[PDB]
Amino acid sequence: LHHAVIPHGKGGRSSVSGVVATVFGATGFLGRYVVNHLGRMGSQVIIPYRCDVYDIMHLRLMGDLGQLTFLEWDARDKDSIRKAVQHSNVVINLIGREWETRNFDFEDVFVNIPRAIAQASKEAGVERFIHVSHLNASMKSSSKSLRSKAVGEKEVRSVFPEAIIIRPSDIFGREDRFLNHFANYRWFLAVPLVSLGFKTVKQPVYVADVSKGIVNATKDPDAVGKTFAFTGPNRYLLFHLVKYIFGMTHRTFIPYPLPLFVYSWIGKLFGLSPFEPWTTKDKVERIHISDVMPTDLPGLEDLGVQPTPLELKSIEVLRRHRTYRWLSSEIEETKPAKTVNY
Amino acid sequence: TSVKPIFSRDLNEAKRRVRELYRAWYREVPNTVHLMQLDITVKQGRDKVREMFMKNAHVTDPRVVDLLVIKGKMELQETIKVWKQRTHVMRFFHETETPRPKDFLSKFYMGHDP
Amino acid sequence: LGLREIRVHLCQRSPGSQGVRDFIVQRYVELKKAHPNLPILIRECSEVQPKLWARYAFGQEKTVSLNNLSADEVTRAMQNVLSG
Amino acid sequence: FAYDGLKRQRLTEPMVRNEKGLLTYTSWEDALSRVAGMLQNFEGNAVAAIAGGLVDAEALVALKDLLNKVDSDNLCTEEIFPTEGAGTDLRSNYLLNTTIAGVEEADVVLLVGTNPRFEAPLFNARIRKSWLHNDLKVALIGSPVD
Amino acid sequence: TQLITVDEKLDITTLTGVPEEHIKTRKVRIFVPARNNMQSGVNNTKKWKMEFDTRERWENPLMGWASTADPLSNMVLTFSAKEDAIAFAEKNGWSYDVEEKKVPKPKSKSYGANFSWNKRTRVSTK
Amino acid sequence: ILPGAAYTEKSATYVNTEGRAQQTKVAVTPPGLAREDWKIIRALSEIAGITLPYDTLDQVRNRLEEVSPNLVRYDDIEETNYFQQASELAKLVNQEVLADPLVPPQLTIKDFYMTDSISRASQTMAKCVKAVTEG
Amino acid sequence: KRPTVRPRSDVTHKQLSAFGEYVAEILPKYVQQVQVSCLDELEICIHPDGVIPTLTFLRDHTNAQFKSLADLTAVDVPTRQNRFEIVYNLLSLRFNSRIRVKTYADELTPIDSIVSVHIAANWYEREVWDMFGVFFFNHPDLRRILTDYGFEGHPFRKDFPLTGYVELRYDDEVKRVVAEPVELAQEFRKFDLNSPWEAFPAYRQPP
Amino acid sequence: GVQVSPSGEKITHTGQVYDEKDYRRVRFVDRQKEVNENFAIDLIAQQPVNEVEHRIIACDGGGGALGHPKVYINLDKETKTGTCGYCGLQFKQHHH
Ligand SMILES: NC(=O)C1=CN([C@@H]2O[C@H](COP(=O)(O)OP(=O)(O)OC[C@H]3O[C@@H](n4cnc5c(N)ncnc54)[C@H](OP(=O)(O)O)[C@@H]3O)[C@@H](O)[C@H]2O)C=CC1
Ligand SMILES: [Zn+2]
Repeated sequence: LHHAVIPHGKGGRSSVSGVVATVFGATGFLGRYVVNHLGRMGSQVIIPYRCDVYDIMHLRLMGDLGQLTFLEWDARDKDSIRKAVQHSNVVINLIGREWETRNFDFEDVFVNIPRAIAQASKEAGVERFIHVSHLNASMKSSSKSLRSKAVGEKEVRSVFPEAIIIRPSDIFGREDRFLNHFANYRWFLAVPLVSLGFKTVKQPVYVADVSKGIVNATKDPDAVGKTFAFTGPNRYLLFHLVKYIFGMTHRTFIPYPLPLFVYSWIGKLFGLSPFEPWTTKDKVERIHISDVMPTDLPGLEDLGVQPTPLELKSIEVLRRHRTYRWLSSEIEETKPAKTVNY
Repeated sequence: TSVKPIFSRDLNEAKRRVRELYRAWYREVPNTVHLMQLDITVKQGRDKVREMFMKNAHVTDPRVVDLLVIKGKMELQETIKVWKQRTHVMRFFHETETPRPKDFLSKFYMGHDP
Repeated sequence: LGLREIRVHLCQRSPGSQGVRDFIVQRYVELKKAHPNLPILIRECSEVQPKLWARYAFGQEKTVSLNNLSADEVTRAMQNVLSG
Repeated sequence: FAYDGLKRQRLTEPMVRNEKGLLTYTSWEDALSRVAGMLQNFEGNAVAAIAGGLVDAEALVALKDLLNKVDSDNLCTEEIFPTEGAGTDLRSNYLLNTTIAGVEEADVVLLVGTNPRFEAPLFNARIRKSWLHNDLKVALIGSPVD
Repeated sequence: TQLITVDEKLDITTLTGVPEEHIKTRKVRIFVPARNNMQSGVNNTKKWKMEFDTRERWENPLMGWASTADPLSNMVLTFSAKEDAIAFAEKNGWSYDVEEKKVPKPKSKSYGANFSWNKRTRVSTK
Repeated sequence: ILPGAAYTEKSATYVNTEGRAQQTKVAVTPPGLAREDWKIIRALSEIAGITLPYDTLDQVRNRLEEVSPNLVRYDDIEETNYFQQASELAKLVNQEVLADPLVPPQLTIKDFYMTDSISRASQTMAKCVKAVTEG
Repeated sequence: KRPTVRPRSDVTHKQLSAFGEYVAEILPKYVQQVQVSCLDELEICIHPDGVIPTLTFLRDHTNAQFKSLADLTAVDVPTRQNRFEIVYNLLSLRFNSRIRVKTYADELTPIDSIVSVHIAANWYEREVWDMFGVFFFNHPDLRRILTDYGFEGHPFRKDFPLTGYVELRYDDEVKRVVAEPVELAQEFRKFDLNSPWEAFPAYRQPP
Repeated sequence: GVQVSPSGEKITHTGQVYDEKDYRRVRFVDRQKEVNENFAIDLIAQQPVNEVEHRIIACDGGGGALGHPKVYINLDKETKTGTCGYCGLQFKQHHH
């Protein structure tokens, strides 16, 4: 270890961790938690951003002086990546997107960009490269995002064979697109589900556990070159999950069945939004795709994390949707969701 | 061996006071998880009350016990009234403090601290 | 058995340890002639209760007090240690 | 003035040999695991330790207890003291029983195989103080020095 | 309000807000600070001091300053006697290793010794 | 290689030619990942099937008291009065001196500045030797 | 006459000494070690059982109308077994004179409140409690005054570190302000500044 | 002068520069490293020796109360030159 990387201190905001990370995608739902957990134990975080400097403020405070170093980059410009990974010992590609744009395709974000980042990280002397694929990812899935993600992790491993690949499930938090989505269906007065939610399984995990797992894989020497499956402890059926949601939200739950060949058309329409669409055909298909069973893959308890069940961390997400009549309602008033094995 | 007593001339009356205080806290927890909109259950709060109480179970001087009860009543006042926000209440749970292990060997691997 | 060391603790000016000093001056010489390659350590200190630590193989130590004895009890305890 | 050495040629990280036989940097876990394996596969009279001079009693006693628990008693120093006779069984045989302040009460001092000047100056300084004030008479069996 | 029979050792830890860490894992030092040999003044060798164990200090990467996670790194208390310091330490629940006071020994001194007929005190440097 | 600590970096008992146990105190912490020596050895034991009882320093010093209680009486010197017996015993070895003129290793000051590693790693002591040898 | 030194009048010394004799012989049950300073200031030290009687006498008595409580302080001296030196500085508008009354307390040795005498002491006694840990009796509302709402410790105690034991920040994970153990980027630098040469031989402490 | 290192970083008048493998050079990415190009050592070397006809000369710097405390410098050693301790001006005994 270089004399400036030896860890010193007790693991506080002003300590040293020995970690010099370059986090691609820090301006997202998960990147902010990752950067918080990194700057919390005194590590250097290099945060390349394409967005406006006004959208990195919430990050500017989650690290001591000099621990956060921001940079302007572009996915197409390869030098923008070399300059970022030029001094790191870790790289964390969280780049992703739940919809395609005028200028970017699922392929572009899930295959090429990770592949270039990995080429540069390898050529630059990086020791670790953490990639975040999906749990349900496969070259044989109906959704295009999952096919692209599987191809992308294949390429990342063909360019960086020691790349830690992390495969989480539908993540839930405050700024998420899963519980807030299943809560905001209410604006349409009813919940359209395929097969009435049955036949579908969801094993969701809290984002803080995922960030802890990433930050611990940063410095866990038994994790190099391994795949992980970050999944929650309990499996649910989409029906009972959404019912528990509307219970915490205390809204009226009117579920009706809906075949997928019209729900996907609905999703296309909604996706035509030139802004951030409220839903998409790919987000639809990603829903209603059952959740793979652990199938021997390592996990959070092997990284050093005890998963947090949804029944403890749902209200801090779903109290924002309640009305004045139900705000103060406690957690125990809501009947928990049925758990399954399948 | 002879000193002035604050309130209790023996440990049993101090224990009576401690029990009164435990009852007050046990009865208050629900009202303040409702009011402060805390994102915890009512059982976690009472477990935390019991833990903070046991934190000072080893005392035997009635004067230390009387002062601890005074401080606990001060805090219970600050909480019954909403002078303190959910921040100060959740300070008790230390949700962010990375828990230092009691394993000699881990303490050895990270740092020179005993 | 597997005996490795004998280390004697005692005081320099105290009654209780009076039996160990007489024992030493009269018989440590002969005993250390008999067993020449066996450490028999005497570390006399101040205001220390006298003891006899016999440590056998694989770091396992014994301890039998010697407070307010004669030299003969000391001899018998030491030979009991030696023999085992 | 030799505190400038604590800022140079220092061991700051556990090292270990690689396949090529070169010293590389590694962790505490790895090196201690290697050493613990090697220690597990050995027993008495095949293990041994050596102290160097700047060592502390705590490390000495801990290493002695360890080696004892693996049955070894070959614990040795680098400095040669004769065990022929009473050896270390008696402190009178390897101490300065006439403590340094005893040179002030003495009338005659005899130096054998010492250059206390370069070897323990403050002792030589005390001998000179006595030579000055208390008319101490010194003698020396050894090579002639100042 | 008459007197009470406590009959135990004082303990103030629970009233000082001091964490378990900085009470169990702390070794106090009680001593009379030694005279600084760059000076012949003896006025700081009178009052007993209480100093805590030293802990880590690591350079800050940004500037290069010394950092600490030790609040008591610069804690120093002043007492008039040894028993007072021992009592304060016991009370607050700390562990202490005391160090007796070092007084110089009285020394015979004569200006005539520098001028002698037969002794070695005779100096050649007036 | 297990990097240990120096005397300015740890608390330790050192005994002098008289038997006066004297304790060092911590002024600095060891550099990088360097550590106290007994700490290293206790961790080594725990990693092996062995495990030494003491997890702290007071326990190590209780062990010291067990082995030899002269190592804890700080700043004190314990009288020892058993030379007669050692001499009676040592009057029985059949070895004779060699008649070689016994001379010390430090015969001048240029053989004084560098004797241990802390000294051989000092540029200042090298300046000193280079001054003395030159003139 | 000298322009740098401070003009000194003994008349005030005499006045305050006579009044101190007055107080001492009119309240023997409580008074200890009356004294007056080179600068003209009267200091009456007492047993804490005498707090309320002394202050009430000095407020209500005719030749002593100290009915304005200027300040109320404490002073930690860890050496003595009773650390806290509670101080009552007072003022007489009728005589244009001041006076200071002192007691002593301990961590586990509380005293009586004087809000029955001077209502100005409510907040001052709350401050003493919050800062040093001294508990007062028969206080209407004794709580914290200056410290945070969940603060552990009494910061003005000499044994309390200047920088404290905890430190606050904002955590996006929980979306709250949290308290973490202290960790500084630059450690406070302790300067040993006391000169080793006796400076005032009038205060020399004989061994 | 301001010499560069194998990494391009400039070496300050203190001899400081980050090693090529040091991660602490990200702070200078898309930014610059502030150095002072006017090294005072070279400058004070560029100044000449002020001769004098007296064995003991004083130096207040310049401006009187705008310089440094007045020190007196001996100039007996004709091989050496006396250097003020505050400024770096050199003086030499003209007649030796
Ligand atoms: N439900 C979830 O959140 C799940 C997440 N994951 C994985 O986690 C990762 C992040 O999830 P999340 O953080 O929620 O995604 P977000 O949309 O919340 O943020 C993703 C990041 O991707 C960056 N990004 C996307 N496209 C580009 C681009 N073309 N050029 C530059 N930056 C780009 C964005 O930067 P900006 O916003 O500034 O453009 C943003 O910071 C994704 O890779 C996803 O596959 C896995 C399973 C489920
Ligand atoms: Zn000048």
